[PDB]
Amino acid sequence: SELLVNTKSGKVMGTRVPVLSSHISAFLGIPFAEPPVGNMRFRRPEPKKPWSGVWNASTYPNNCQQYVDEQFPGFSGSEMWNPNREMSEDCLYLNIWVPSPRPKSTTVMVWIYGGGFYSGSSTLDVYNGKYLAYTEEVVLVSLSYRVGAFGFLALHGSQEAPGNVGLLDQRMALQWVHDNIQFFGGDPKTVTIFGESAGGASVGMHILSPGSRDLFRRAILQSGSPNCPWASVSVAEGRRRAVELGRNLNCNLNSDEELIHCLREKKPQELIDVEWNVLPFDSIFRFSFVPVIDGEFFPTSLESMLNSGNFKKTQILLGVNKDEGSFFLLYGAPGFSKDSESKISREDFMSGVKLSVPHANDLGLDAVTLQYTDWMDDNNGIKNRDGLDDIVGDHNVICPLMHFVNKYTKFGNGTYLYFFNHRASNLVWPEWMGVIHGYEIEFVFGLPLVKELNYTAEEEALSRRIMHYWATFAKTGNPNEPHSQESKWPLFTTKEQKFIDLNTEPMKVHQRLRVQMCVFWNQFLPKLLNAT
Amino acid sequence: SELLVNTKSGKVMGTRVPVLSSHISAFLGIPFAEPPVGNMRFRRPEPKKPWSGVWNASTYPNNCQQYVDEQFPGFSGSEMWNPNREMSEDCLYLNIWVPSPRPKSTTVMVWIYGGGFYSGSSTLDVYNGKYLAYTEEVVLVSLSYRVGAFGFLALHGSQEAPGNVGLLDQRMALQWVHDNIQFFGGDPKTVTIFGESAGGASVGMHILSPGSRDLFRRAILQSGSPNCPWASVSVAEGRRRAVELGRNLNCNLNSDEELIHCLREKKPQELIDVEWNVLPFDSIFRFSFVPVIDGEFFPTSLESMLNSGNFKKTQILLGVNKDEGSFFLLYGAPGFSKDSESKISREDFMSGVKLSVPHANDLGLDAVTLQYTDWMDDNNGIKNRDGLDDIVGDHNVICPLMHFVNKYTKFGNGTYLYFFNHRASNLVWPEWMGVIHGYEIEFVFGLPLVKELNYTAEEEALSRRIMHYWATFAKTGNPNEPHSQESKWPLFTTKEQKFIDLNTEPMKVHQRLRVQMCVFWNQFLPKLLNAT
Ligand SMILES: *[C@@H]1O[C@H](CO)[C@@H](O)[C@H](O)[C@H]1NC(C)=O
Ligand SMILES: *[C@@H]1O[C@H](CO)[C@@H](O)[C@H](O)[C@H]1NC(C)=O
Ligand SMILES: [Xe]
Ligand SMILES: [Xe]
Ligand SMILES: [Xe]
Repeated sequence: SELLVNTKSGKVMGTRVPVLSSHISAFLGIPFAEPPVGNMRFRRPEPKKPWSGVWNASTYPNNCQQYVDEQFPGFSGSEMWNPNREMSEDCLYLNIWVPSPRPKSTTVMVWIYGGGFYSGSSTLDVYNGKYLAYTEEVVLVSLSYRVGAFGFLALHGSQEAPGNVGLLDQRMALQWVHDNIQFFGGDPKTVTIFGESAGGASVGMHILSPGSRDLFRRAILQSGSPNCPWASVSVAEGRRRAVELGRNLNCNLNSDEELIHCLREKKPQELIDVEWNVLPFDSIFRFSFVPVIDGEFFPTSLESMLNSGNFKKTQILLGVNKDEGSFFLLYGAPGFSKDSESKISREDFMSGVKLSVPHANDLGLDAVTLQYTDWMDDNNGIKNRDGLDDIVGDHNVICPLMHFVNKYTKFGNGTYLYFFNHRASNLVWPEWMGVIHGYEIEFVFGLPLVKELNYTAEEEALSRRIMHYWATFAKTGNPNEPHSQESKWPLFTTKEQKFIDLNTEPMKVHQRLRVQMCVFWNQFLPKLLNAT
Repeated sequence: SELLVNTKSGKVMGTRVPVLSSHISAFLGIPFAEPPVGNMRFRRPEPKKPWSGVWNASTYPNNCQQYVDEQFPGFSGSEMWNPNREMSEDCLYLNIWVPSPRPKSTTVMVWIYGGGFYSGSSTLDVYNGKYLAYTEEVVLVSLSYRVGAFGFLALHGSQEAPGNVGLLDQRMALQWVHDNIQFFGGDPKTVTIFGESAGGASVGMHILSPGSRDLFRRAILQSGSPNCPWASVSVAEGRRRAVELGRNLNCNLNSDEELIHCLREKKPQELIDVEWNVLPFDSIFRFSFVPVIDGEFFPTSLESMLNSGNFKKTQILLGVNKDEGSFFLLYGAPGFSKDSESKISREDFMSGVKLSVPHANDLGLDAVTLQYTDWMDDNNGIKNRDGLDDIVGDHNVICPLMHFVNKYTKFGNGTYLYFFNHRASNLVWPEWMGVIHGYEIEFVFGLPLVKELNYTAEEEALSRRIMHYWATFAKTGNPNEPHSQESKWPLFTTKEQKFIDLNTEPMKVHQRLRVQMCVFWNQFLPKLLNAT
């Protein structure tokens, strides 16, 4: 049986899933770790003990315990990101889509979900790997990992809650893939990790961590980078936040042991209920429990790692979307709402800047304000809206990624960069939000190939285009087909810094993505903030 | 006789001068002060003792002692600004052009030359008042004043060299005009002061100084403003420079008396020979001996005066040229020369920024560099040249003027603003220098009306246009003719901030001149420099 697979952990039995007038095999909810429940909460993950008999891998697993978005109840735009399974601390499972007939040894793609490290699920409809697996004949894996306090609570010095354990969950899943994917027909020598936002940051973190480097071949980073301002904190900030969590739940704080024992006796939802209260500033695009620069997963600071080339040297493909910031302004900044054009006043504007750069003094806020205001028309609600959108996206996603990319390419073996700026024809979010954080994913996973989804033909072709770039890069380290008539995605180099747009129009090549603003964010503002 | 005039100082006899196929009367070299020679060097001026008999006012007077530009010997472009008479400390004279027949009581215009307070002459060909006087039927006066150490050496506390005495020379000439111009047919109630660069700054200084305010009716400021960074220094910087001058000439420095007695025994040229050595920084557009904020001529700081409205409330007309900086880059910055396109390298660029903002720390230099670099093409020699040109002009002329204008208009009774961007057809300077500091003057004084000068017809019409605006504003406080078919120069207001271009094309109205860059220079950079 195609649906029966014997692994080093035990036998698994899958299920046949139809896809695009055909079928493939799916192995859903395979365990790669022991349930991190009870006294194991906050601990590093443990490998799953092998099992006798046959593991039923015919249904999706539980999702990890997480904050749930209720901002727009019943609205597909936001609920599509919410967990679609029962939530549980027993959530360390992975899913595999395998072409039929079973390959012998083909390209493997492993997806790491995003969600600001406070959320996410491997089981979402927009992450269904069957179209990709089927259309590009790759073995498609999606992993899971602990989020929020369960995954990133950090009390540096202790071994009960060391921090970064969510990252170690990813790593453990990458290890199981390395050791077992051959039985599903995958080539563990040709494994590509890919993820979006916190997932793309994660990908870059595995590139940096000496401990993950060997578990994969190449990497794809979508709208995220390891050095994003929201993706990590110091060991000292991590512990302040942990203690403050303890304070919100009336814990004994005399010591780490006391604190930790208190938090392990709380129900998951009690933790989640107070999670947002531990942020140090009134801010947007900032998350409570995130990776920590601990001197182990991350031996030194990221900048130090990037500058010295202390990282995996291989090929990467990566890029951003045109309106990365709009999601966060809608949810948190004044003046923005779902059902209006969200034309923004000067007052709201400057209040948005303060929220967007919570760590800056007044001079720096000023600097930001100056760079993004048109002083010939400073009261234009639309210009104000759009400038804040660029601020949030530039500072939190694009410019950190551009810095990663330039730093990386100096030592890497190949970089491919893109800019995704297609506004999908069937978007349910308002037009002012433009090309939103996360809305390239449905194209990467081939949803427009599905008729009832209502995409145009141009959109299906775009999807097919993007899938073949990703899968081809995964297989060979280059998104381009050598013997192809189609236009060439050029290599990003130090010198020329070329990139492509991704949309339904003919490929256009550009250079130095957002270089004017990223010099501000990556060089000037940090210098200002240190000198002041 | 039309050429004979009895004043309160004594009788004067003029001369008939031909102008544009006609003739007018000229009274040249009339004394308004005692020769500030000997023990009077550096002192406040003294009114000229009246004389018996008839003063021969048929020839131009001596020019004041000044640095002479030899950078391009024999080149008309620079020598046209050099003194064209014998230099002398006995130089406090004024010149008057009077329509024929002698008016009864008409509009009076008084010209104050520029030259960075280290130089200038009332007798230059580009300052010949006969065309203006003749074409607009105004009584045209040009004054003179001490420059360099002779006029602005400042040892605050002493009465031998108090500083600002060059300004007091201007004031004394304005007093004589007030008291005597009626005899030449002028209306001392309707006197307009006008000047360019240090002359325009001077004009604005007389608007501020409670002591000059009453001596004139309205003001015209060309390419200059009282608050320019180069136009004044503190009493403490003034004295440092004076002492350093003393140091360069081996003076006794035990006290002001010693220092001053030493400097009065030196020949003029010995002072001039070391003048440039006392600047505090390697800089461009910075002058050694300038007005001092002394708490008398200027009761408080200028900003304080402008903010509180402590100034003459009347009408003003003022404006700038498109390439104010090029002159100073040519003479002082690396990469620039007279006979090349002066395409500028990144190295030269950043060395130009340092020279242009000598008082900034590295963070501020950075800020400047960022605002004026195109980071998509940072090695473009032409973009680099042009950005440095804008830097020098923005920081030293336009943005200080825009700040003056906005501050002034809040309390004044009428503002008219312009932007002069005509490159004269017969310019002898290279094209990269564009529309240069000082090259609006020849249009204001009507030189294009003179056939042998080689201007086009469009240029003559432009000139005629500009003269009639200036003279009409002088007469009524508005450059526009009420009953006129021609298009209207709109009033500058706080709200709308409108201005006009001045060139051979049809009038176009704009708003908020260089507002993007002047917010940087007038608000952000000063805040940065104080916080750092
Ligand atoms: C990648 O590595 C191979 C083998 O070392 C090398 O020959 C090739 O030029 C490199 N490619 C890039 C883009 O650096
Ligand atoms: C100038 O002053 C007059 C008289 O006070 C006033 O009526 C007029 O409105 C003022 N003009 C401007 C432009 O303020
Ligand atoms: Xe994409
Ligand atoms: Xe800036
Ligand atoms: Xe002008």
